Amino acid sequence: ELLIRKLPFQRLVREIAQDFKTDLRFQSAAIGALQEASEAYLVGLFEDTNLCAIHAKRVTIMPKDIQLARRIRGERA
Amino acid sequence: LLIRKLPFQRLVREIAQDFKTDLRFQSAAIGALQEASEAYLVGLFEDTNLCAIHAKRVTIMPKDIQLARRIRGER
Amino acid sequence: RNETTNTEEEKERLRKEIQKQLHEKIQKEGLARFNKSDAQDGNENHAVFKRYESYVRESQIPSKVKNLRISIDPKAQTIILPICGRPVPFHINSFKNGSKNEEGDYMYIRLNFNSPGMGSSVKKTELPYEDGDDKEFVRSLTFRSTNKERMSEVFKAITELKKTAVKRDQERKTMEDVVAQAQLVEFKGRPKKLENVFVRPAPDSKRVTGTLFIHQNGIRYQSPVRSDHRVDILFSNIKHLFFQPCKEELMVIIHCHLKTPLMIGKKKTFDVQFYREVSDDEDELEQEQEERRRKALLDKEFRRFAEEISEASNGLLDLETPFRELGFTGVPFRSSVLCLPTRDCLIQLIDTPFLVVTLEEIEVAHLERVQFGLKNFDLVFVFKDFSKPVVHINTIPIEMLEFVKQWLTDVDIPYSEGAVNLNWGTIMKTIQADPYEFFENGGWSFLGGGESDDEESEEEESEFQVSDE
Amino acid sequence: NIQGITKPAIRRLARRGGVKRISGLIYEETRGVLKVFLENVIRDAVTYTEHAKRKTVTAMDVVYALKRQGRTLYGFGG
Amino acid sequence: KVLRDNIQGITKPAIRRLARRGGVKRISGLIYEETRGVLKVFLENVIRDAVTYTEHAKRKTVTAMDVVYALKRQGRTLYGFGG
Amino acid sequence: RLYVPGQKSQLFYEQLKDKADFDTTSEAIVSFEDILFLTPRGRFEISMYANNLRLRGQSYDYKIQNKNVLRIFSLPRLDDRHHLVILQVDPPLRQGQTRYPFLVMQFDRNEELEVELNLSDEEYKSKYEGKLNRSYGTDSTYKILSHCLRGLTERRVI
Amino acid sequence: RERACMLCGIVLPGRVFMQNGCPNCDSVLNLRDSDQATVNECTSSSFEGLVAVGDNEHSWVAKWLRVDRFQPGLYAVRVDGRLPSDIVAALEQYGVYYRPRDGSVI
DNA sequence: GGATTACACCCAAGACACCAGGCACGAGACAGAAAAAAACAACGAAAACGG
DNA sequence: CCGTTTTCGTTGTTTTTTTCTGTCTCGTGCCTGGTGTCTTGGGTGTAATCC
Ligand SMILES: [Zn+2]
Repeated sequence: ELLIRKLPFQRLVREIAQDFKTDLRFQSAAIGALQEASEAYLVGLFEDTNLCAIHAKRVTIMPKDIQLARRIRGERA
Repeated sequence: LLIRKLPFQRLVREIAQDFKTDLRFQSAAIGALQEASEAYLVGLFEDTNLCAIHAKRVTIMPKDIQLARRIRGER
Repeated sequence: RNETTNTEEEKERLRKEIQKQLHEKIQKEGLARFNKSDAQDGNENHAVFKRYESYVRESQIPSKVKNLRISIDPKAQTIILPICGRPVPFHINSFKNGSKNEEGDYMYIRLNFNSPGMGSSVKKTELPYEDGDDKEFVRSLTFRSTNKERMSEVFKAITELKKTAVKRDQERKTMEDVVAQAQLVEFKGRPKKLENVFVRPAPDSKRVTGTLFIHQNGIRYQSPVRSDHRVDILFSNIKHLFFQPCKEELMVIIHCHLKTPLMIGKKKTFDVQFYREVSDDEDELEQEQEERRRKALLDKEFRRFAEEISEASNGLLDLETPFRELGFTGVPFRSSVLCLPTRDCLIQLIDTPFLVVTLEEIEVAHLERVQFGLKNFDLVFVFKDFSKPVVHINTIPIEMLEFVKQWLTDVDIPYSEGAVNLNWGTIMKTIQADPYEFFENGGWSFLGGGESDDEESEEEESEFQVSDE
Repeated sequence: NIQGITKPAIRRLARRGGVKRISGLIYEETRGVLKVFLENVIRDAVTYTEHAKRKTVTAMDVVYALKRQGRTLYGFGG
Repeated sequence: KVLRDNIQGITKPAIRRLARRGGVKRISGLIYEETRGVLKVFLENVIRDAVTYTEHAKRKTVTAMDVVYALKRQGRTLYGFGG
Repeated sequence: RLYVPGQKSQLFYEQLKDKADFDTTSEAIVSFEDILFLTPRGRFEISMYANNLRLRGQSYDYKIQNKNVLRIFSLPRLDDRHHLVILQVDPPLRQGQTRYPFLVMQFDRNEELEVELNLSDEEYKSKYEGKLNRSYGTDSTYKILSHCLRGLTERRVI
Repeated sequence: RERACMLCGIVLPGRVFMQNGCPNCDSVLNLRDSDQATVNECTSSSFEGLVAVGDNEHSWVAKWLRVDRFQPGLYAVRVDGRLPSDIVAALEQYGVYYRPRDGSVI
């Protein structure tokens, strides 16, 4: 089951979308698909972050771990 | 190119000897293979160096390579 | 855009011209600093032996020795060993390590002693024996005894005596290069004070809050729990005085970098840091606004106190603040940290160990790992004092390369770039051996080699800008 | 609306990812990363919608935008 | 003639030089073999596709375009040799 | 033990030996020099005796009874270059606080060693025939060591 | 652990309400598609009078409790807590009138 | 009479983390052996072009 | 598919010297030991509902 509350995610999506074109409408399935993709992405990222943290011989994930994982993936330059 | 051109040619032929017996090669095929291989390895060594620095080290070790290939999504 | 890249690249030609004038300037100022007469007066450096003695007279040997057994004298740090009815003393300094093996009814203990050839971890500077190619050494002695319990106690007491000797020698060294400072002169009125301050390095293993006081010729930190944990710092011994507000930090900082190192508790340090910590949907946004108030309060108070320290110094100390916008990430030690430029120094103060690099003390900067599409690079600072070890800053993101090159140029520091991590332990020892010959052959100006020197290219196709069919 | 992604939600996502201990800056870092991801995906989706001359963002636009990134999603009409 | 165990033609200096170009200062001794295996697995994956193209064109010579398509299939687009 | 520097110790030894006609002796059924241990970290000489195994290290000497060896593992490392030999010991070896219930040795697979056992022909036939070879040819060090450990401890190699 | 859905009156474990939602009120409440706060505001663990209904159509009790149009199962005579004002307005938008089961309204 | 139990709180342990010491395996240094690399000339398979 | 041109891939030989290595000492960084103090358990103890 989805771990983010639906209304906050919908409000975030509308806030972001309002910066490209005003009066945009979203089918509920579009928001659902976006939430599924975003959570899947975040879980994969957290798995890579956990791998990096364990590599450094630690237990606590840190922002530098996230930055290293995103750099190694090829997401941040 | 840092690897030479004849040991690499022999390696490529040896590997190609499994998929079809007695295969000829072309002017710019071995050269392209060497360029791609060296670019790939340099990128991999970049990621390995990043991991080794992350571990507070300066020496790259095989587990850094393994972590890099795991995060890249390599099998 | 083409006229801006032309303008930016002409500013980059001025950047290169400055860098060339810096390499030529340092080459001229290395040939002027080192004369051929100093090279002739070459000083040969020799390993210093710390002379020690077990006994001067046979009377000094304790009467307890009468037993034909191993007797230990802790007062004289001596291990008397029964060699063929001879009370031979062996100083704990000459002793290296010991191995105990109970074989049958006898306990065979092999006591090893210092012997040349990959022996003790002590540096060449101090040798536990006098230099001598013709000197022969007792490498090990093995004894046996029927009494297992006593022989185990004797081994424990030898090991304890060695631990106490090593601890005392470390404590001495942490006080050795420390120059005997003048005594702090207390202010005869109500001193200016900053309360609830933590000190780094801590004088005790327990973290305790203290009060910092301004006096006539320095500052005093004083713990409320123990009067004996005072830290006195003279204004004459402060080299740099930094203040750092909570711009992103959970903490506020007043850092004193010292000219001569001080002995705080058991640690010799050039750095003494004084700090305090702030740490303890609209409601969570308001809690951040309350933290921003607490940041601004501690920032204002600690900045004011650091200015009041500068005023009390009679213009001996300037108050420095980090330029956060010019900061870059790197690894000088074991963690990635934000390195912050100041007016006169490159600093990192948030995590221990601290980095303080004075820009005026730099002779040259070398950028290692810089080449075709590289992910990251390393920065190496070489100092004007060649006896000082080089400082490495690792993994600086390649996105910051052009910024770091610009910043080094704006500070009049020459730089060079290389694809390979050059060893400086080698480079420095050769340069220390003959600094004059180094500059005679081109110093670092020749090593720079900014000229691309590339004309081979890759040929060219028939130059024809005409439509074909 | 970015504060709607509360700390417990990020904790839950890390626990499903197997994370045992979490720093305090991870939440802001994750909010930034999620914002970047969503910005890119919604920008692509809105491009698709504008091209289709629509004012409503359909599920097909999101699915094609994820196929564009390489994040192929099954179960939404693809 | 059959080629046997030519992987050791990637001598220690090639791998060291490749590491230096990659920015590596100190190299563990287990790296060289690690790298060799990695490279093998790479080439076997690229060549199997290039050969698949060569065999589908009913040819007997592996051309540069076969390699280019094999690389392009893995997202390894190469400029300089055609395309 | 004396250390006599310079190119000098052989002349010193010859004079002393000739003075009282000292006769050299050989002990330990088998010795293995310079073995790399991953756990405890360090290099050790392994000297094997009828009832006990000795580990001689620059800073630490250990005497393990053959009865205290519970299990022997002989495992190839996934790098396909090193081979691991692992001893389970009870009671666990001690360096102070934490202990070493497992000793992990690391060999190169290409490391070959030739070893003759220091045993009389009567003792070999009576006690060790079919358990140990009188001489091991130039085979991999980890195989010779694993066979010697099997023959002296009577434990099965896993 | 069991909670009583405020609207329909059914009683099910709170984790069941979170994972699957109310089988009857999902047409107007979207309890599964609702966060824990909304689940609590529509399902309450504090209640009284466990009721088991077998045949909604013919049970006079179900008509008396207005649960004759719902799934048979565990129901509560009285449920502590009422629907929030925003949820009340949302339901009134749908045209459905909400009658509290808290007993304070009769 | 009897019993299991709620509830606040104390005394205590497991855990991820920080600091210190030391020993060995790696880097640095030097003199030596090895074969990769560089340079040279010859032959012609097969790549590029045409109908 | 078939005939043409002529590049550069395959073939072999000689010489150079950078790279690999045998050998030594030292050190710095890997690993063992001592210690912090937080989150949490297991328990006492005061106090209680239930029939
Ligand atoms: Zn309901």
